[PDB]
Amino acid sequence: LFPPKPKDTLMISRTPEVTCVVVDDPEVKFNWYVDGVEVHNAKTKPRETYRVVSVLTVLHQDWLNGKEYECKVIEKTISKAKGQPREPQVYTLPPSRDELTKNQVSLTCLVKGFYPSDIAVEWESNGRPENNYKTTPPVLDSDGSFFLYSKLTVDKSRWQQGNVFSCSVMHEALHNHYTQKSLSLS
Amino acid sequence: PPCPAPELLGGPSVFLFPPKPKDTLMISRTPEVTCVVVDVSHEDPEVKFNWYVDGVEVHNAKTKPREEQYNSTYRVVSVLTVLHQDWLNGKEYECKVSNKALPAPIEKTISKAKGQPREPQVYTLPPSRDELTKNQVSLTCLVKGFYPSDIAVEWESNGRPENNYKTTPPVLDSDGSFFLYSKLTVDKSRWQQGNVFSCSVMHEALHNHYTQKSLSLS
Ligand SMILES: *[C@@H]1O[C@H](CO[C@@H]2O[C@@H](C)[C@@H](O)[C@@H](O)[C@@H]2O)[C@@H](O[C@@H]2O[C@H](CO)[C@@H](O[C@@H]3O[C@H](CO[C@H]4O[C@H](CO)[C@@H](O)[C@H](O)[C@@H]4O[C@@H]4O[C@H](CO)[C@@H](O)[C@H](O)[C@H]4NC(C)=O)[C@@H](O)[C@H](O[C@H]4O[C@H](CO)[C@@H](O)[C@H](O)[C@@H]4O[C@@H]4O[C@H](CO)[C@@H](O)[C@H](O)[C@H]4NC(C)=O)[C@@H]3O)[C@H](O)[C@H]2NC(C)=O)[C@H](O)[C@H]1NC(C)=O
Ligand SMILES: [K+]
Repeated sequence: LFPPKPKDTLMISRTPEVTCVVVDDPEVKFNWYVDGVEVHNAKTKPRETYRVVSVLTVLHQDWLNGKEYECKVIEKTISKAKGQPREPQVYTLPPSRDELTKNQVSLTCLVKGFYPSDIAVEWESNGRPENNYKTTPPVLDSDGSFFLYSKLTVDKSRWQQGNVFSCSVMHEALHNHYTQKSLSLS
Repeated sequence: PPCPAPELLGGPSVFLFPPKPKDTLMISRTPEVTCVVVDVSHEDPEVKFNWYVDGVEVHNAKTKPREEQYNSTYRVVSVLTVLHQDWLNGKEYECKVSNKALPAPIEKTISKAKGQPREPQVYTLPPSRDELTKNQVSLTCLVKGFYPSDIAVEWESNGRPENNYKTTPPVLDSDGSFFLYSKLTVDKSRWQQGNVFSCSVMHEALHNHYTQKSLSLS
């Protein structure tokens, strides 16, 4: 079993789903038990050795409250990490002086000290999303928490102006499951 | 009432491993291609290694002693020392293992990433204006636009290495290259005292396979 994408579980915009994957007789049996009670609102994807995948749509309040989901083929149970939540520290980093010589600069967002690793980072400017950005996977730090970096690449002309860029971070331990930190030239 | 011997119904598995990226780029270390054979049946423990470098057989390998694991099985490792020039040019290395418990000999091959190299751009980033409140500040090193992913990152201060750092794995960027970050955590007192820290990056596409960028308080 595989957990849903952290944004699907922390944002009401996308529908989260728990995915059961079987790799390596094409008849298979999937029995989904949500918190003990058997549910029959799951759909199994077509097969394609062959691999059969079963998907059960979960509710945002259901997953975020840590209710357990069981896939019965083999019996596997998955849920949110039971560790004590830690609030992410969000800091923005301007491009280096040595990078200003190039035509595009890299705006850096450090998101440190959060738990669990389930998180989602996005970049936005003037209310519109940004296209050219990538974010590292969460990295286990020394104190048992997690950190990551998010790199937004914009044209230097936008940075050379007074344009304002903001780092959007979404974590379970955040107020309203959402926070922002801005970054601009001055 | 002791249970009987383990079943071990199957065959020995083999896993080939490339040399460490640091050893392949620094003249102070010896790079090795490692051929590990696991699940060696105790009834038939003899293993035979045939090393092939791009087709031509090599006979300059060393085999480490057997190691019996907690699951009562053996582990036979054979190591082949490689030349820095040969690995960096993309030479293929083939390990051929032969055992009585294997129906046909298992063969694995490892080599350097074949793409057109890209030179990394290294930038150091000082702690954020908000982070100076804490007793420890984060020193950030951005390494972007390099291919292949095999790379080595370290930190250093006053000619001595800095150990308390963490580096993210390589992340595929939009242009087919890679980027990553390395976070060095130091006491705000050391950062305020004007000490100079350095991010050292080791990549095959760099000049002399090495570069440094320093960082100090303004
Ligand atoms: C009996 O037990 C032993 C060992 O267990 C020991 O005792 C128990 C009690 C525990 O305490 C264990 O911790 C302890 O080790 C069993 O032997 C194990 O067998 C499994 C597989 O059955 C092996 O897993 C493989 O792991 C490799 C990478 O492993 C690294 O990390 C290990 C620690 O996590 C470390 O011990 C390894 O040595 C190795 O670390 C490397 O070490 C070398 C030193 O020689 C060093 O040079 C390297 O730098 C270093 N590297 C790193 C990163 O640390 C993993 O890569 C394998 O996965 C491949 O294969 C899978 C298919 O089985 C697949 O699912 C994976 O995705 C991956 O797929 C491959 O990907 C490559 C990528 O290019 C691709 O080319 C391939 O085509 C693709 N497919 C294949 C088939 O390769 C794999 O998971 C353990 O390493 C091994 N432990 C050993 C040898 O110590 C034994 O099986 C048990 N037997 C029984 C009967 O129970
Ligand atoms: K040499």
